[PDB]
Amino acid sequence: DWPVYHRIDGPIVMIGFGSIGRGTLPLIERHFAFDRSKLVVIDPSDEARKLAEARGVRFIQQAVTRDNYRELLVPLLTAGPGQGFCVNLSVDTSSLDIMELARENGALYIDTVVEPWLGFYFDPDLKPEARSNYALRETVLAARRNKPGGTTAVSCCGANPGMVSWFVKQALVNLAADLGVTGEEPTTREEWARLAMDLGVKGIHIAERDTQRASFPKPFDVFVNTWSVEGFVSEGLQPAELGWGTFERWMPDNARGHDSGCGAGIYLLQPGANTRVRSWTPTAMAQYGFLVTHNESISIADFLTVRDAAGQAVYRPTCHYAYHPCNDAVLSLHEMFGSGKRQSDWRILDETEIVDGIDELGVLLYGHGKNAYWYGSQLSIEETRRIAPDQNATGLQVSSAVLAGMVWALENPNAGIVEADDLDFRRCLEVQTPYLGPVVGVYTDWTPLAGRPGLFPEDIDTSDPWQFRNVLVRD
Amino acid sequence: DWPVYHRIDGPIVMIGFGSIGRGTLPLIERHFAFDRSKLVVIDPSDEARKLAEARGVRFIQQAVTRDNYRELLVPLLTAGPGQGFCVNLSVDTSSLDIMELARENGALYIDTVVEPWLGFYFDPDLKPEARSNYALRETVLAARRNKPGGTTAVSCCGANPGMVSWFVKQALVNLAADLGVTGEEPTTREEWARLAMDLGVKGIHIAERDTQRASFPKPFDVFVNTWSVEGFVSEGLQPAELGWGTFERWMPDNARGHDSGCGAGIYLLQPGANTRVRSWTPTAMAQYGFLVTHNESISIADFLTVRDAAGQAVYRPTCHYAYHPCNDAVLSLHEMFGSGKRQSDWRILDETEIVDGIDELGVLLYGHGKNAYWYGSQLSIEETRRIAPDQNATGLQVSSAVLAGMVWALENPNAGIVEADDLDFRRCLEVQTPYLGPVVGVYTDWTPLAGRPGLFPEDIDTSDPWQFRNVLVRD
Ligand SMILES: NC(=O)c1ccc[n+]([C@@H]2O[C@H](COP(=O)([O-])OP(=O)(O)OC[C@H]3O[C@@H](n4cnc5c(N)ncnc54)[C@H](O)[C@@H]3O)[C@@H](O)[C@H]2O)c1
Ligand SMILES: NC(=O)c1ccc[n+]([C@@H]2O[C@H](COP(=O)([O-])OP(=O)(O)OC[C@H]3O[C@@H](n4cnc5c(N)ncnc54)[C@H](O)[C@@H]3O)[C@@H](O)[C@H]2O)c1
Repeated sequence: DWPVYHRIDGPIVMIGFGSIGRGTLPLIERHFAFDRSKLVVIDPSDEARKLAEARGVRFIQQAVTRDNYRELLVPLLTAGPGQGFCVNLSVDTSSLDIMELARENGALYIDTVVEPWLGFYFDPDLKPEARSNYALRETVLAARRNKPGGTTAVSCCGANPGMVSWFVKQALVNLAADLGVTGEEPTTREEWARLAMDLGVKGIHIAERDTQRASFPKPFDVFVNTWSVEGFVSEGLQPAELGWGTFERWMPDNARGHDSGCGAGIYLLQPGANTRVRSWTPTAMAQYGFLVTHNESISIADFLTVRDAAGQAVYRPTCHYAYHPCNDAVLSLHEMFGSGKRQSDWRILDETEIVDGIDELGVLLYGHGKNAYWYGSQLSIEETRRIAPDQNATGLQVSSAVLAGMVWALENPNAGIVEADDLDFRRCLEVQTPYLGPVVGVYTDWTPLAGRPGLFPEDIDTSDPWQFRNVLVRD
Repeated sequence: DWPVYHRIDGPIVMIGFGSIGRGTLPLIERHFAFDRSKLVVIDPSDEARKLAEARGVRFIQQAVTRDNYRELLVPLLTAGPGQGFCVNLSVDTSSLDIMELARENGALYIDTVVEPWLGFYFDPDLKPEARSNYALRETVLAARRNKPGGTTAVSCCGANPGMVSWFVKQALVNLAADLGVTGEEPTTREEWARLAMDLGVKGIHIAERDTQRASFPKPFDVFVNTWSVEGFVSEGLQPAELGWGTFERWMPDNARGHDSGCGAGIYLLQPGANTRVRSWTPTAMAQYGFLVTHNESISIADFLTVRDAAGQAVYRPTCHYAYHPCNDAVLSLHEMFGSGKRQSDWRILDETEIVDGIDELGVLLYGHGKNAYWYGSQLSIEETRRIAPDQNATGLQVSSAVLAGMVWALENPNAGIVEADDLDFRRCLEVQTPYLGPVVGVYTDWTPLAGRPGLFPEDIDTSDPWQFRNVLVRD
C-alpha cells in the first residue's frame, strides 16, 4: 500500500481549496500520520466549502487578508501539541507575510508561488519592474538573509516552479552520463553551476505542452484552463520575464534589467501571456510557448550562476517558461487579449470533464554537445485517475510536488527558508515519481532556426541557433 | 418556388470541385435552365470525381496547368450551341490566363480569387512585393486596359472578395441617411468615392468572425478550416496587406508600398495569418483578426479613391481583412506557425460535422460621425442546411455570391473584365440575399484604443483611435 512518510505532530492548516488544494488534500491524508481533527482548510468560496464538507474535513470559510491573517493563523498554527504545517495553496494572499508568520511561530510552511496580497497585481502606481517575479522573489531572499536558519519554509514548490528544479539537476547528471563523464555527482550549488557551465548548457526552457481536452467545446466569453484561471491570468499579465544567460548577445529594445538583487533576470515591457517563444517538447515537437513569468526562470538561472573571484557572473544559463497550455486556454488567451479584458466567466476543467490528454512538463536544456535534451513528465489524465482523486494531470504534478516538499521539510525541519533548488532533488523525486507517469529524457536536433529564414527577411543569428534573438517571436 | 433567372444555352465549365464547387453546383442547377449534360466539372482529385459521378455530371479528372490549359479548355468553352460559362473555383490555376482564354473564345467567366499558376506562392526567387495580391490584381487591371470591353469576366466574386463590395455600397447609403448627408445615390465610381469622403469614412475592415464548431475536437497535426485549407494557408503566408488610407499618419518599419499600379496598397514583410489587428464584429465584440491579404483590401480602397484634377489621390480609405476564423482554424494557425511548417494533414469541416455556429461576415466602416458601423451577414449553419445542400455557412456565402455574379454576367455579358465593385450591387444582393440569413447594420462606440494604454507602455496615437498604429498588434 501507500507509504506513510512521517507523522505531523501539530495542526495542518491548508490555505486555499481550489484545484491544487483539492488535489493535495488526499495526498496529505494518504502519506502522513495525524489525527483527522488536526487538519483544517481555509477558503472563502462556497464551492470550496461544499466540497470540503463532502470530504469530511474541517473548513473555515474566510478570506485571509492583511488585516486578519495574524489573528486567524497564529492560534490555528500553534494549537499543538508540536509543530504544525501551513500548506499555502491560495491566491490573493502574501506568501512572504504568511511564511514569516509561520516561521515566527515554529510552524513549517510550503507554497507554490510568491503571491502578493490582493491589490498588487493590478496596482496602477507600480512600475512594471515592481510587478515582476524577480522582485517578489527578492523579498524572499531578503527574508532569508535577515533571518538565516530557523524553521524550514519551502518557497515555490509546485510543479513549476518546484519539480522542474529537480528535473534540471537530473537532466544535468544525465547529460554528463550520456557523454561518458563519470564520477561524483555535484553536492554544492557551486558544483551544480559548474556542471552546467562545463557541459555547455547555454539555456533552459521550462517546456510544457498540456493536451488535455474537454467533453464540451470552449464556451464564448469563458476563460478555460486546467488550473487556476485567476492565477494564470495574473502571471500572464505580469511582464514577460526570464533568467538571462551569459551567452546571449541580443535583447529586445523593451527589455530591462534590475538595479539590485541576485542579478539573474531581465523582463520585457509587455505581458508574458501575449509573448511567444519558439520551443519544443517530445509530444508537441516544435511549438510556440508563451513567455509567462515564473519564479524558477530566475531561481534556476541564479542557482546555476558561476562567479569569478571578484563576484562577477561569468556563466549563467538563460531560463524561462515556454508554455503551451491546453487548447481551450490557448483560445482563452486569444479571446482575452483580443477583447482587451477578462472574460465574464471562467472555469477550471475537472477530471470528469476531460476526455483525454497529458500534461507534458519538463526542462529543455540546450546549447550543449547534443544540442537539446528534454527531461520531464508525460503524465496522462487516465493514469492520474488511477492513482489520485479529485484532480487532473496538471493538478497531480503540482500536488505531488507539494507532497514531496512537505516530506523534505519534515525530514529537514531546521533548514530555514529554502527554494526548490535547495532541496535534495533525489529525495524529492523519489517521493514524487509515483505520481508523474512516464518520466523520460529525449534528445532532439531541432533548433529555433529550423526552416528559417522563410520567405520574409528576419533578424536571426545563424552562428548560435539558441540565441533569444532566434527564440523570441518578433514581427 | 426558387427563381430560375435565365437559361444558359452553352457549356457550363466548372474548374475545381472542392468546398465551393460542391456548394455552387446545386445553386447553378437550381437557378438556371439548361440540359444537365452541358455541365462539365474538371478536377484532378478522386474525391471530386466520386462526388461528380454521384451527381451524374460529366467529369474530367485533370489538373489544369500552364502546359495544358489551352488544349484542354478551348474545346470545352466553345462546344456550343450558345455562349458558355466558365465557373472557376479552383486552386493552383491562373485566374488571369483562364479568364483571358474564356474571353478570347467568347465564354463568360467568374472566379473568387486572382490565383496564380502552381509555383508562385512559394517561389523563392520572387520578392515579397511580387507575391502580393496587389501585384496579382494589377495583372488583371492591365489586361482590362489592354482589351477594354468585350465578353464579361467577373474577377473575385465570392463572399470576400465579392459580396463585401456590395455591403460597402449599402453601408455607405445607410450611413448617409443616418448622418443626414444629402444627395442622390451614387451611380458612378467617382460618386461612390466622393460619398465615402464626404461621410468621413477613414477606413474599413472586412470584419469576420466564424463561430462554426465541429462534433470532434481539433486533431493534433491536422489543419482544420471551414473552406480551402490550401487556399487559406497560401493567402496566410503571403505578406500582410491592406488598402492604405489617406488619413493614416504612421506605418511600421517593415511596411512597403508599390512603385507602380493603382497606388492604393501597402504590404508588410511578414505573413498575414501571423499578423493580428484589433477589430470588432457584433457577435465577437472586440476581437483579434488576422491581417490576411485579400483582393478587396485593394479593390475597395482603389474604388473609393478620390483624385484631384491632376490625378493625385486626395482621399482613400484604409481597407483590410480582420479575420477571426473558426476556433479550430485559430488553433491550426497557432500550431502551424509554432511548428514552422504545414501540418501533415488537413480537413475542411462538412455541414454534417458542424454542431453550431455562424459565419458573421461584414464590413466595418469607421472614422465617421457615428464612430463605427458594421454591416453584413450573420448566416448560421442551421439556416444554411434549411436552404442549400452540400455546404456550410462559409461556403454558402461564397456560392451564393458566385450565383449572383453569374446572374449579373448573363444580364450584362459584354461588360469586359469587372470586379465586384463594378457590378450593380442591388441586383447582386437581390439574387444573393435569400442565402445570407440575417443581414444587419450595427453601430458601436468601440475603438482600437478602448482600455488603452494599460499596464505597459504602448506606441499609440491618442489623437485618432482608428489609426493603423493603434489597430496593428505588435509581437
Ligand atoms: N508552482 C506550480 O506549479 C503551480 C501550479 C498551479 C498553481 N500554482 C499556484 O497555486 C495557487 C492555487 O492554484 P489553484 O489552481 O488551486 O487556484 P484556484 O483558482 O483553483 O483556487 C484558488 C483558491 O484560493 C481561494 N482564495 C481566494 N482568496 C483567498 C484568501 N484571501 N484566502 C484564502 N483563500 C483564498 C479561492 O477561493 C480559491 O478556492 C495559485 O496561487 C497558483 O498560482 C502553482
Ligand atoms: N472570395 C471568397 O470569398 C472565397 C471563399 C472561399 C474560397 N475562395 C477561393 O475559391 C477557391 C476554391 O476554394 P475551396 O474551398 O473550394 O477549395 P478546396 O481546397 O476545397 O478545393 C480546391 C479544388 O481545386 C482542385 N484543384 C487543385 N488543383 C487543380 C487544378 N490544377 N485544376 C483544377 N482543379 C484543381 C482540388 O483538387 C480541389 O478539389 C480557392 O482558390 C479559394 O481561395 C474564395
